[PDB]
Amino acid sequence: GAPPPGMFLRPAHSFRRLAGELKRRRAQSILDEVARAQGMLDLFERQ
Amino acid sequence: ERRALWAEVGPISDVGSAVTAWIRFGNDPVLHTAVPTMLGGKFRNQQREKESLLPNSSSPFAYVEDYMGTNLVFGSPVHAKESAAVWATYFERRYAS
Amino acid sequence: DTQNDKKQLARRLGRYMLFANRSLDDTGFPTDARADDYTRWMAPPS
Amino acid sequence: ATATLYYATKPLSNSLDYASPYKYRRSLITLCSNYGVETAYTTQRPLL
Amino acid sequence: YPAAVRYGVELCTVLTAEGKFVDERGSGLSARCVVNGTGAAESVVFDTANCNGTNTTSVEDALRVAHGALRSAQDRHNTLAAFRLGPLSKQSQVLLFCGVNAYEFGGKYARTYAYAFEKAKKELEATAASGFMAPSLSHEDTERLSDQPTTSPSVDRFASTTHPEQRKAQFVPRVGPGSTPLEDPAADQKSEWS
Amino acid sequence: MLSQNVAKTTVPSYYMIRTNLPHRKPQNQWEGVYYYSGITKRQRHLILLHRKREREAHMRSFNISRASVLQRLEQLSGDRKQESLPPHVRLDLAVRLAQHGLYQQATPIVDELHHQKALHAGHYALLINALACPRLGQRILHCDAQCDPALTYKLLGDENGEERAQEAYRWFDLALTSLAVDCGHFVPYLPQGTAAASHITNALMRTLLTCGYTHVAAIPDSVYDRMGSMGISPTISTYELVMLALSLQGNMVEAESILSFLRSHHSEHITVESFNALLLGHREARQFDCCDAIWQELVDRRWPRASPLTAELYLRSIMDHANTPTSEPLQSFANINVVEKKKVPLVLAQMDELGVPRTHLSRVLMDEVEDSLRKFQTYRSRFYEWGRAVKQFDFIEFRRRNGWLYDLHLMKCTTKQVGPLRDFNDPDAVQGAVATAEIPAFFNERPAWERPPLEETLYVTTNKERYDDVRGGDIYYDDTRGLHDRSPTWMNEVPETRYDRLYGVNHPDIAKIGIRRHLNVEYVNRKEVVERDAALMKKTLSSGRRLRHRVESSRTHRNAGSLS
Amino acid sequence: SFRYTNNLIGALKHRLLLESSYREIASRKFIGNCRGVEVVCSGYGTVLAVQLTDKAVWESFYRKTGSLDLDKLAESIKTALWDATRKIRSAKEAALHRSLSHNTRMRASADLKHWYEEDANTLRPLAFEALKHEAATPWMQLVQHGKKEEAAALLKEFEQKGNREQPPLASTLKAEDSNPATIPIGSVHPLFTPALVQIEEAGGGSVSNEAVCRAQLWELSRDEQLFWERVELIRKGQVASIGSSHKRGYADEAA
Amino acid sequence: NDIYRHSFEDVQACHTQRVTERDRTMPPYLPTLPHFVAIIKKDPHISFLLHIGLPDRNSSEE
Amino acid sequence: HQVYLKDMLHLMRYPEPYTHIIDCRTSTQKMHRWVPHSLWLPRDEVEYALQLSADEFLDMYGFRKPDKSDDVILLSHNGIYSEQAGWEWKKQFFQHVYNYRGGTNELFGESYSDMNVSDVLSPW
Amino acid sequence: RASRTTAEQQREEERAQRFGLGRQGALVQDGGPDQRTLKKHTNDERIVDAMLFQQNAYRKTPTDEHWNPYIRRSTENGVGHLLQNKFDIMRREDRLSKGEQDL
Repeated sequence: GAPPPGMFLRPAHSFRRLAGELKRRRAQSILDEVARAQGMLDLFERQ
Repeated sequence: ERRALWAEVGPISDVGSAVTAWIRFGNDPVLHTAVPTMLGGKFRNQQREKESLLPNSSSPFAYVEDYMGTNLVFGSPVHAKESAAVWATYFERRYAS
Repeated sequence: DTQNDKKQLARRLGRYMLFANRSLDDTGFPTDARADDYTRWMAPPS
Repeated sequence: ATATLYYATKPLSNSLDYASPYKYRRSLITLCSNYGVETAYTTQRPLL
Repeated sequence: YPAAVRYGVELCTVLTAEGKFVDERGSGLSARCVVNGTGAAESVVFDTANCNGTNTTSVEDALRVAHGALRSAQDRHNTLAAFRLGPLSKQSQVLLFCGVNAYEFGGKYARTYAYAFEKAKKELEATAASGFMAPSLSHEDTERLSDQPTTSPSVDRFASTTHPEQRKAQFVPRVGPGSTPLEDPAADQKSEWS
Repeated sequence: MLSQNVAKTTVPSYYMIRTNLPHRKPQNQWEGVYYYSGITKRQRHLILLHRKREREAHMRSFNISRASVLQRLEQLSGDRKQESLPPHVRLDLAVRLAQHGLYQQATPIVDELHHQKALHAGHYALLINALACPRLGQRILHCDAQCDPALTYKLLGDENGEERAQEAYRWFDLALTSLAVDCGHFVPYLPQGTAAASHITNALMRTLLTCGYTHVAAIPDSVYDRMGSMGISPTISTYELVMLALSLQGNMVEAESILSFLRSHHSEHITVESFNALLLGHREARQFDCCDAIWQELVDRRWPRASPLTAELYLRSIMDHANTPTSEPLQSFANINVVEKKKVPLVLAQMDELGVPRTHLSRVLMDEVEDSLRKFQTYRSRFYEWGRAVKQFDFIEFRRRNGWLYDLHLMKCTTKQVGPLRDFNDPDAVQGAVATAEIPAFFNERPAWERPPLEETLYVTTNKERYDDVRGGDIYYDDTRGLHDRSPTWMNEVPETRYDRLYGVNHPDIAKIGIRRHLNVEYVNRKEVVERDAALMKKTLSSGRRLRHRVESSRTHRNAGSLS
Repeated sequence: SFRYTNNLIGALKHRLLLESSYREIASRKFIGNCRGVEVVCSGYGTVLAVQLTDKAVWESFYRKTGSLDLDKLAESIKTALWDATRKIRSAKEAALHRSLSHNTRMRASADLKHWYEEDANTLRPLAFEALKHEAATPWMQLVQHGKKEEAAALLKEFEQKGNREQPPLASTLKAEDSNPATIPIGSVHPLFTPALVQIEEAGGGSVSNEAVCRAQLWELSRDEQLFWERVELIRKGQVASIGSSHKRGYADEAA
Repeated sequence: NDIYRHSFEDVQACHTQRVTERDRTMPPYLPTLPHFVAIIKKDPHISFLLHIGLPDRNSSEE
Repeated sequence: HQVYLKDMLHLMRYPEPYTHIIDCRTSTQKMHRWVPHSLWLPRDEVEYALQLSADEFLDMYGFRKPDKSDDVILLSHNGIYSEQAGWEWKKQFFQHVYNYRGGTNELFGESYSDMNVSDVLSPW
Repeated sequence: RASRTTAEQQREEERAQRFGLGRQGALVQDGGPDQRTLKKHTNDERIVDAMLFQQNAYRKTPTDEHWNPYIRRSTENGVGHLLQNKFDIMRREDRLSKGEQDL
């Protein structure tokens, strides 16, 4: 992505960055699923 | 100056002395090798169930690199080129200015 | 009665120091401060 | 590393471009960035 | 870091583990135990249910059984602690080992630590020699001037050696209670009493 | 040089001849004679060094005797071997070990003796008494506790006090079992009734004193109650141990009660050690008037005979008293409580009337006492000579070389006068001074909220005399400058700096002229970061709303519009 | 001046004494007893033996023809164990107390908190750590307590040649290792062990002058160069902004 | 903080003030629930009541 | 308060983290060596330097500004400029400020002087 | 992240207004950088720091002046320097719990 103001991008294929990106992939899948699940609750709750 | 001179090797030289060191840090051969590891909340412990680029090992010591994300020792060839490039650029700018 | 039983062991412990009248500060340890000071710090709201 | 930089940056030598001030600067900076990288390696080595 | 280590220690101290043992010699005598992080036993219980009505088990064998149960319990507790405190302690190891240069025992300050270390040892020795009453901090106790270290408070750092008005700490001359001289105390004003 | 060295005489003139102004100060009646009580740096150092060496001597002795006992143990364990030593040898070994505080090694020996029924009545009392470590007690008393008897109990408690306590209780029960065996009319109360039982109980108490606070507190509570319950009759040393316990706790009411009961019923049996107990106690509770009352009483009844320990406790209590401060209200002139030390040469005199040898007093206490003496005691000899002017002025010279002239009479010139207070009852009435006194400035000084904040630190003040002739008004003024004061021309008076082109600029960008931005390769400027994030929290309030689209309410269903 | 070195020496005196204490308590027996029942623990709190002293006396207390209580018996075992453990804890705290009362530098900072910040829970030996220290081989125990000499020795002899009453550590830890003089710097402050291990010699327990001087000399080199870089820039800034390399003196350099 | 990093010389600077055990490190006693649970279970009377004093937790209903 | 040569050598071999040794030498022309672990604030700048914020000071001198609790040892050729600088550091209120007199001359065996002042007074 | 940073910066500005921290007017004034003015009962950076200076100037430890007996047993800062052996500490605990005075 685009860095926070005072920061610099670590290299790709660096352990710290690989871990970080992994963390982001997982977190964002979770947030997506949750969003949709709450949507479904809305759908059968007849919002 | 006379007392010091140069060092060829770091604090822990060989796999033997590493085993000794590792025990001394308060680690137990059976128990502290048997605790599962976490990769981002996943519990990576399921083995070869997933494909990612990251060394497969229990010890956090396997994942150590510099603060700059660089490893010029024991890094994968990609990591090694990437990191020598990082430092090359940095020093190029330094000695330029 | 019988040597080193429950009751004897209990009476060896002495008087029980009440947790109410204990003066413990923020770190959970008894205070450095003078009793009059500590008392004032912990006094009820008004 | 130091001796490499020493010999290479010695007065007129094959590792410096005397053609133009720009080319000169580039040759020198290339050698210094080289030295620098060897130094960083040397820094990480004992610990890593 | 040291806060987190402490946290681990207190948590394990307070938590509880449980263990079982059944007699190998054939009476169905079995014991259960519940055990703190202290090694102490919160509970010990024998179960006569499994074993037959004949009984006839000597006190010795009940003791052996309870022994075994306390064992398995303390072991369960040790293993659980290894798993509770394990990951954080391993990463702690990387922090301290490779992150030395953040600390006061790393780099240029390592040499100071080692120095302090040796002094402490040597100092312990003399305390043991002096009857476990420590020598003076001020090193007023010493035979030779060569002996008092450069680190001692005895060493006189004042603008002037001779001139009294130049011997203050702050801009004017502070006084102790009762308008007694503070700055440079006279021999009898310093009292070491109980 | 020294700024308290100040003209006491006026410029020589005929005004000294033609006027009745006095040429010297009148003598100050309440200023004491200056005399010499005080020691050198060198002397204090000599005392400390010497003291340290005696400490070492004692610690050396203890190490030798301990090493000896331990060698006797290893020798009796290994060399005697298969052949069993007679019981008395083992028993002696156990006792000697426990006395040096190795209880751990004495435990198995004692166990094995009790199992063979080699111990009888007094032997148990012997062991239990040995658990109080009084060869270790000696060492602690001399080195660590600095010869104070109360501290020695407290510190002894820190040597494995809990385990020694537990052992003492255990051996005590062992003992009661053995006694009941040995007694086998009074069959029912035969074990408790026997003197041996009382002896043993005392041993138990005498040891528990030496363990921690907890156990000391347990003597007058549980042990004594259990002794009453059990049916064991006490001896005078039982009561004195209970008093010593109560008094280490600082419980004076109860200690004194026990002594009262004794006085009333058992008086002929009272030893000195109850007075010792009470003295130690009152000193702990820091009640020094009681500490005094009990000593004076003990001098009146001259029996029981005071012991060097008694005299030591009383004297210590006096030094303690003398070194306590009062609160700030009483601290303005001096430290009052020093007067207590002046009791000392009276107490010493009593110690001679009583036959208490003054040379059994700890080295420590005798240093403090000798000091106390050199403050207030002097002989009729010295007294005839102590006012000579040579000695008074020599004392002044000493004070001058240490730069403290402030208090001395001859040597101080007061300058500042304190004006009168106006009345709104009249501006007209002209006040005039009936009398004049020199009194410290802290009586009336401008109230702290009226005067500028910390004056000593932020202002350099000097009181000085005008050189020019002053027609009227005061001949002294206060020259006060600020600590931070500088020439208004300062910037010219100093070499040029790289700062100068910032002249008269309220918010310079020091980031720009600074060297860090060239030195660093990356160079994050901390002030652009925060700008960027405030710029980002501006965008959260820049939200517009998109137009929503209402549908038509119906009672029976919901209407579904679709994009068309 | 020298606040840091002095406070440090104080703190390390404290550490050495707590460590020496740990090594005393670790190899040692503690006996709890309740009614005829002797529970025997190591310093690590691990139950070694459960015995009945004087079967003659105590056996009929539990009955036996009578059937066993197992309730009375359980309570007395429990109680005995508790007693033993409480002895251990008290020993630890005792060590702490002796240390605090004799250590004058720590007394200098006036802290009631010194007395409560380490207590039985906190000090070593820790009970939940018993296993890894006790179950260990003699070699492993040697290296754990930082004796590299005897561990190497034992290792070479290992290669070339290829209810009991005693705490398992009384083998490896003997009397002489209670001397705070002997304690290696790696072992002194366990919290930091992995960092303090690098100050230490490769084979010997004692600190290596060479390693520590190497470490210092490296940083000194770096920091020297930094110093001159900054001096260079500050000077160039001076000359730039002032316009010349000259400066005025001070008003007092006329005389 | 894994993907992005601070300027190199900012951490160079940061390693100029070392972490010191005594002052510059947070104290080993922070408020934490087990710290207090430990403190109030460390009292001799309550430790006695827990282990020995009360009738056994597994044995009986009381 | 003074700091003697002994203290100086000791602090060379055994540095303290929060003790700062600050070089006050004014002219770059006269300074050829580096007192170990020192930092450079020339005397001429001090009055300004000490009134910068932590950040600004970092930007101008390239090292962290000592906190007011920390030990500050001052350094010069003779010990004169270090003294004057000391007065500056003391006037902003810095609690431990030590001047090492005889400083760089004693350390390195150089004979230089911060100011040219002579003992002789010109006849009145 | 922006929220954290903004709140940080705002706390610093507030603290600056409370104690009057920060330089006054222009740093490069003719009469020196130093120049400052104090108004009656008003906090200022200079006053804060002079105040601390007074407290600990060359002070090595809080126990520095305890060579002096009358300073040593002052109870003003608390009782903590007067508790030396465990015994005494426990005694204090006990007596305090019973609701009596500390010795």
